[PDB]
Amino acid sequence: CLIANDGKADKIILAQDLLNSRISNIKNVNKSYGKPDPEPTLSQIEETHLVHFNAHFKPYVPVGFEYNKVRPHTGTPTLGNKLTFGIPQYGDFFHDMVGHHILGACHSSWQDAPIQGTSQMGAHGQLQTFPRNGYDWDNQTPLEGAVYTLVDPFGRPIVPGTKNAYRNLVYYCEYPGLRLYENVRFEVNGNSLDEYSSDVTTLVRKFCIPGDKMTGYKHLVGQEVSVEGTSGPLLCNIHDLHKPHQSKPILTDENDTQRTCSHTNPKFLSQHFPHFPENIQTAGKQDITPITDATYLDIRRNVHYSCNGPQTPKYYQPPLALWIKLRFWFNDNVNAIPSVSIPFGERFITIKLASQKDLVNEFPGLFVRQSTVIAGRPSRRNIRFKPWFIPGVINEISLTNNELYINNLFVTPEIHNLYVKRVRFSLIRVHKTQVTHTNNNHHDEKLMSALKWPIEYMFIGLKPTWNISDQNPHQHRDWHKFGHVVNAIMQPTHHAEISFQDRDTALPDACSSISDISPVTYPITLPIIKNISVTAHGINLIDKFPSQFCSSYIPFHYGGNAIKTPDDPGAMMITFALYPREEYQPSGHINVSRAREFYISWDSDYVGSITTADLVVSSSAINFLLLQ
Amino acid sequence: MASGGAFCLIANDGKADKIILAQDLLNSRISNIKNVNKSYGKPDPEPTLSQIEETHLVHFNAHFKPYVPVGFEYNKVRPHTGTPTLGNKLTFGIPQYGDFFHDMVGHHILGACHSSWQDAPIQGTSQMGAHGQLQTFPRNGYDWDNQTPLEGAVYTLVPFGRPIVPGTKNAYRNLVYYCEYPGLRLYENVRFEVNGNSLDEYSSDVTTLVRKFCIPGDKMTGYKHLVGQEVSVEGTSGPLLCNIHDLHKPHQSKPILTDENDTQRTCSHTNPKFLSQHFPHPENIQTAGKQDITPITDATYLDIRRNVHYSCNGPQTPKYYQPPLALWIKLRFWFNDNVLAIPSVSIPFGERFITIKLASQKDLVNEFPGLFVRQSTVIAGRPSRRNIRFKPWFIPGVINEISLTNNELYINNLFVTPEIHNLYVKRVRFSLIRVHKTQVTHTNNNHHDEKLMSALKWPIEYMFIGLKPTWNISDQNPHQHRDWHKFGHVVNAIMQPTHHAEISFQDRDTALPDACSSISDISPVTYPITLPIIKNISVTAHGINLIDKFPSQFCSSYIPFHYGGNAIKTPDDPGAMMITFALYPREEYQPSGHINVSRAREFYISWDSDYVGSITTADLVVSSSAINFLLLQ
Amino acid sequence: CLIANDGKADKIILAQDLLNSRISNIKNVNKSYGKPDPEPTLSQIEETHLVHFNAHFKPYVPVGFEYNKVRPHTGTPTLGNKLTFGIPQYGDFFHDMVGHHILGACHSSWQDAPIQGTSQMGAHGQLQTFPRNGYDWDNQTPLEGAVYTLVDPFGRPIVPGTKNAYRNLVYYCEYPGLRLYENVRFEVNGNSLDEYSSDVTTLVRKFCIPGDKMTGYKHLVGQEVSVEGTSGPLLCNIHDLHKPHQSKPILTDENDTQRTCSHTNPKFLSQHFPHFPENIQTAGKQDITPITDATYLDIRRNVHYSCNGPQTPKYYQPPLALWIKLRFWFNDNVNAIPSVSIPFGERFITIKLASQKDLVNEFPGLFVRQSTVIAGRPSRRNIRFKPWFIPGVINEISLTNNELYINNLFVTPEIHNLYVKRVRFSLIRVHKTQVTHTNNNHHDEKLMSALKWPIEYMFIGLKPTWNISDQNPHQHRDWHKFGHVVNAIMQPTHHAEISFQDRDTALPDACSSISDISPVTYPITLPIIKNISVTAHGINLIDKFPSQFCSSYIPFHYGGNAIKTPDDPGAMMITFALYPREEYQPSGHINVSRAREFYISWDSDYVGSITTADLVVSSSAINFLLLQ
Repeated sequence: CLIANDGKADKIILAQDLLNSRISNIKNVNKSYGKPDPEPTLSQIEETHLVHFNAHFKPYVPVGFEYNKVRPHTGTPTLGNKLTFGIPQYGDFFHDMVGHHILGACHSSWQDAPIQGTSQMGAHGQLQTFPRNGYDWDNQTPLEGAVYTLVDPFGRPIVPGTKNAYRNLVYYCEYPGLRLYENVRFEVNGNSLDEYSSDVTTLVRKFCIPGDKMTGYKHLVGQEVSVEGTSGPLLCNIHDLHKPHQSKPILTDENDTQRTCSHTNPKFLSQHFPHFPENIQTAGKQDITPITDATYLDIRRNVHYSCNGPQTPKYYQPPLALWIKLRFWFNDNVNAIPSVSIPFGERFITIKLASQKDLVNEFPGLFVRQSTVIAGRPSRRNIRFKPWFIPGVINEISLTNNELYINNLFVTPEIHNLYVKRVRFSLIRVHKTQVTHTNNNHHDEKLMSALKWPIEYMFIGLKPTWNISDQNPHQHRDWHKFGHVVNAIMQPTHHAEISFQDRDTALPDACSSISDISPVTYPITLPIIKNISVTAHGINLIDKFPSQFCSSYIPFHYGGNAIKTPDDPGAMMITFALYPREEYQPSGHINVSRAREFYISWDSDYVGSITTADLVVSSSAINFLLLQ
Repeated sequence: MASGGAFCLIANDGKADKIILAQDLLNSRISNIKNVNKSYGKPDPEPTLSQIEETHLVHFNAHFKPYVPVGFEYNKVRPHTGTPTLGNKLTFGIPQYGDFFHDMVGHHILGACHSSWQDAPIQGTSQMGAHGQLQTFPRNGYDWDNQTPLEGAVYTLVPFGRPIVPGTKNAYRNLVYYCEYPGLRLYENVRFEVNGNSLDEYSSDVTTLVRKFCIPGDKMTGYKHLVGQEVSVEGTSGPLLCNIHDLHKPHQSKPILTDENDTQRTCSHTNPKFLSQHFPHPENIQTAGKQDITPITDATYLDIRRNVHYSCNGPQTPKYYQPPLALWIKLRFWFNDNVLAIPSVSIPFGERFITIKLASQKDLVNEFPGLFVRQSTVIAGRPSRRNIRFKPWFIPGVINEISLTNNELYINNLFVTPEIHNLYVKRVRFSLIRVHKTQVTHTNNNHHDEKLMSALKWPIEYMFIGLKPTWNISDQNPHQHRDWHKFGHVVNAIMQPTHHAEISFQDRDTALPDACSSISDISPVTYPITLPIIKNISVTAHGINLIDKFPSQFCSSYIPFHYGGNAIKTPDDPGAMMITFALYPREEYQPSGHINVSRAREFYISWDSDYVGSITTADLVVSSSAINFLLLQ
Repeated sequence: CLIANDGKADKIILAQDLLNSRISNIKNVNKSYGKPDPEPTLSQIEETHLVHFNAHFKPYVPVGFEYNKVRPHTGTPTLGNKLTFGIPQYGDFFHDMVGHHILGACHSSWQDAPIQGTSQMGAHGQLQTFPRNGYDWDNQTPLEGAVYTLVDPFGRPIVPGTKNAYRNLVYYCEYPGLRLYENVRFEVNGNSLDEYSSDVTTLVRKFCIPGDKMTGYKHLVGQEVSVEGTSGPLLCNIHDLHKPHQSKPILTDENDTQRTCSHTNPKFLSQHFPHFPENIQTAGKQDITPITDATYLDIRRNVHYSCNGPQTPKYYQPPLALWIKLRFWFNDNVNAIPSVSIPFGERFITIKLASQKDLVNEFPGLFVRQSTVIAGRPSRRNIRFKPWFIPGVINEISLTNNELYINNLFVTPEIHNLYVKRVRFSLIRVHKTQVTHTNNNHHDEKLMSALKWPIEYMFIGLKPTWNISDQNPHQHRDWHKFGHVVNAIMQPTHHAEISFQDRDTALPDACSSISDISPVTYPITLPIIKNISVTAHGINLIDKFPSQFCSSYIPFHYGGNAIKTPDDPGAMMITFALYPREEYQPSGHINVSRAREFYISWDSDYVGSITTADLVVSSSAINFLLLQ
């Protein structure tokens, strides 16, 4: 084949001359001096080259393992720190450790009804009321004419007038997995080593986990999943564009399916199967170039995505299985924690869980009626619902099962004596965090501390405290976001304009009808920070860059594949290295022990006094320790 | 003019940077090397990057390697004139054209399908029978289901639009559609063998339990188009206006609601931000060449939105005719892997065969409802006047058994120069390869049962579990050729997006119009839901419990997540499982741990459940990945 | 654990005997040498093994950097080549370089109204007007009866009859990021080195970037992102299939919600929570052992996707930020472009920006009302809209601000002095390209030129010039496609079927209503080429293969995990190296300088003289370059 194509161009890259010279010389040497067995193996010839159809052997070192199990340590449920696990020396080494919890089923206490035509308000910072049987708009402003008739949430179970019962739907919070573990701390002999919070694990969910292993993390921490959908076949006309003044006499309305000069219609003959939208008998072959006919009424199918899980409001939430993973330096690449130079005892884990108040919301189950106003003859019907969410009390369900599977690594009894008496160092990566508060809506500043080890990574964000304020209706739905989230409700209306009058062919201002079901929300997130600057002792280490440079490009290019991009453009990222966790060998670091001073400045358009903002910052401080 | 520049953060070290930098060692070495190469008469007193790379890893310097010349050319091997679709329709030979082998691809063309002309149910009462169940539209408006006193209804039969049919006197055709993912269903058995020595072999279960655990989240559409599966295209919508609704603060503004007018005076959220980022100036009135700063508390007013609609097309939609598909198939071996494989320098002429046992027709193609038995157009008095509810009505019977047309076996090679082709023609060498195992088994004992594993003799370093209920494979089920590759009890969740047309021509009596209404429908809509079956896994060998009992979601979603090495996706359907006795699960070529089943001839798999029984059993499939090597000659 | 299961088959792969022999020999050596460490360390054992619970170190050389900034070179606005940047001598090396451009907001030219039911035609390749106030269909045919009014797109703000004003919506082009830079060029001291065009940037977006960073790319190059949506809860009637005739209810309208067969109820009643579809009391347990039925009214929540961004049609587009990356051999893996031995200055870029007439379209701003006919009582009303407009969006928005963020690589002044007097060659990659025109609808061929350097890469795509044709109404929205696209319109109507007659229970042919809002499109692509053939001087390199081979298998299997697959089946790809741009080492190449002749043939079904086609070809050549 084309393998004899070389010369002055690819000579240096190929080295065919030196290769053949080496082969001939080694063949002569082996035939004359050595054993009478020419044509050596792929070891001597592969000394000044690189062959492809070959491999490199390496006697594998022995190792085994078995997934262990550890129970809690007599921990009260969710109220306090519901766990303090141990490290029982079952195996020999340590590795990843996963938590396990089963949240109890939640219910809803029986609620009352709006006894009279006007009941007192109060369920949030605001509330609603349905006044005087539709005669008024909202407690005043007498409208033209309207009426009220109470409905119920899950469909149309019409509730009797102002005296009945109605429960309240209960739904969990989005991403409830990494909300329970509000704080973690792993200490040996009392010396705390690493830790994080509910913010660091939120600043890693967007970055570390690649898009390949997505459904795993989406089903492991009790997050709702988007199940596929389908439908039946629905006919749709197909319309192409040919040319101007070529086949455009006029657009057809009810007849004359002709006057269409094609665009090489054999191209649209075997691709869309245009001869089979009709019930009449069709041959088992093609139908070529009919009179002004290229493609007619292809078959199209629609898709209706849906979901089902904890985020769907139901009268009874079944007990989910919210797995939680511990991300440390031991729960990383095994290329860790020998667990043999540590004596028996003084090895604990502290997990300060959260409360039940910020995990179980409610949903309105009343749906105060809509003012079916008849504005004279035109616009006869009209329905616009408004929730009537007088509160309930949820329940006191708590977790019952708690486990921590801690796999180990076994070692043969021969290797088990050389590393137990000696001491060995190793470079590990840990977490640091120092969150603060901010103000000064103008071009403010701040300062960073609690960072003393050499740093080769970073993270910046800006979480408004308004998102964590318990009085917000979307506190337990959009808390992990990183921006001022606004809702844009819509209305998938169902227009029905029918006129029974056989005469009066003018506009139908006599008989019309509108309707609706429920509002539809969309989480719209916006960025907050507009500029970023990192200075240290006068010299500006990183010039003023916009948001979309530290939020989109730096995560895009750096890290290769092991770093995705945040779906929200608010999360920042700063890197002082070339291999941000994609590799193990260090790729530089801006030291902090020698540079005490440090700064982070930024402009804003949302900080101030009414809507404050508490930024968060993490890091991966390279630091090496000694075992014994 | 040889001073320092901006003096960036590079002269910053200390107590924790010495070990990582070793600037003292670097300076000592570079100075000694400079003195050495200047003491021996060199015109370049500075050493290149060769002398400093002894114990340092520099980034701005590559490393060359003379690339040994190789090439390839996609050959083409027609079949062995085997039988059509019914029997094993292929046993491909091997031409000694090149010198090596690599990944191989199948190819197949499926003929066109049609429908057999039927007759309309001329009489208002017909005999049933098209599946395990059937129905009839009775008496043209007298009965609900073949007998019931019903007040009012009309049953006029009427697929692809509104094809109205004269009263019970016409014909019709049956819509035809293929099965989802036919590429993993056609090839039912593959067995590579030389000189009659069968080496590799698997079944139609490895082709399913690798599709979810080999391809990453990037080649999704690539595979979907390779195996001729339906694809999802994007769409747009007409520009429509949508309202906006922001929450400002508590008690900062107490405007409850106004029906028609007076929408203003609401607590603000630092307006300048919400104005610029939204540009609230949807209006026809004059819009100047700049942005307007908050006319009246205009934080967010009338944001613009556009919807998105998905759509589909291909072999997975019911049509009266199907163009010839092209179902490319791969051959998952150890040769269709990293480029070594199949030296083919000591293999004689011939004596290299493949075998591909195809499937039949009755397990791929089905029919589809075309009649759409008339809806119960009931008139329930004044309230809920109109009401529509369609229903299918089959009339099966068709063959159209067009089989696999021209089908090749595109296969590459690795040509070598005639010089190298003599140094490895006489030598013999081994290489650790991977060969798949499979031992299916039927099961019973609904309670916490167990089993015994067999058909496993090689040292094993990988594992698969699964549980596919036989109801999915039972051809008498009306949902077999749509959700057959699932690994859990599938259930359909029909719904109906009705039309609420509540018109009231009554000019007075503004109260509840309980006299006129309208309900409608179009067609059914399904939702395949997957629910796992296995609740625990406990693999044991020689009595000692090697792996304790673990929930399904630990062996389904987590164990491919923490492991895998960015090369193992996670299954959508949680029914699949996975166990690993190594550290590099197929991501690396070097083995990373394996337990031996040759010396330990005992092996057990125990699992509790609540779905097995007698009315619907379940057959579990188990794959593997052996680690065994071969020799040349 | 079970790790002592040795034998005779795993000898070659474990070498436990040789491991024990080596460790015993080194132990006896250490004991006879008189050392206080009788056990050997991890140093002498790794000669013929590979430990897994251990890592390797590498003393790293220090290196810093800082993202600099360069301004334009007083070039023209978007009309001409709006930039020719330079290089500042602030750093010591080169690396990835991102541009930055913003586009000022636009406006709309106020137009008049169609004063009468007949006016002048001509507003695009095709045009039309609203006819005869409803008497006719195109002012040339009697019709039953209708009436024509006007409406604005954003809703239905009924326009006064044939007397008002209106604007025209302004919407940007799809993927404006890879459309500005029509031609790039990099040259040092006049000598040109590499270049590309918009075709190469559109043939590298579908292949190079993995599927993970798609979210980042969509925000980088300014494309609307499909933000997730939610909806309200609604019940669905679940209905499973048990067995053939095991229990045979035919059908029922409203009753008989039982009597189906069993499917091991404890399993099918514990995963759907049958205790929360009803208002009646729900105990603190399940509802096990009910009358035989699989499930009872599961809860479902739909998901509505929604899009927003510069691609949506509005009246005023805020200033976007079209970030653009530059793909070279310098903006790639730095494991480049020293520019230390290069003199100061004398190195520029060139960016021939595109035009403004092909980046902004218009949208119809006055929809002619539909044929509101009255065809008797049944199917009386009917609405189907049609567009109507008048261009004039020639407004002069242009790119005001421009920068070029170039990072560097600072070196310690100790390494900076060893290679400042030396020259080094290194294998690099460029982007050759040669576009051409074609004809001969039948099984034609062509010739390839401007390719002489050794090639280890390829791309082929047949793009019909009907798309980029100026008069195409969909040109600046669907231009990045590689196939003849056809629009498949639909109509999600809303029906109304009411019988006003309280008696006469016959079919509701007394009142029937139709409606519509706006058409909906779904761009579908189709491949043109059916076979490929690459020959050179008689021999055949690649046999005739279907389009689905060089487009969906070769990129699939090759490239590893760094090459996505094209969603559009039009683009193809040929490889001549075993590693298609996955690694850095060369892995195959056919020199095309020794063999000057070259041919690329292909069948077709769309070429001709009505809609011609032009094939695009890129590559990645290899040719090392020297500094001094």
